[PDB]
Amino acid sequence: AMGNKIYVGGLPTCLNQDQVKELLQSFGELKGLNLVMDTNTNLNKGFAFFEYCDPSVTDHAIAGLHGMLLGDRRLVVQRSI
Repeated sequence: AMGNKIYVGGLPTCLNQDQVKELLQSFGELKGLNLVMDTNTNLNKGFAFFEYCDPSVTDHAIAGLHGMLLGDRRLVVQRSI
């Protein structure tokens, strides 16, 4: 039982996953980030899926990360579907 994948539905198309990953890593060590991108435009779909190195960070991360990002743009963070 090692599956604590997180969903962020607040990806700005103005930035790349490298930017968001760094924001996600603010809560803990990132183990993997899947930015769902539109291969036609090379832009983000507006959401991504990630997971920390530690499974316990997940619950702690969502708690603060849900609604955290500079400006009007924000991250909708929750357990991934």
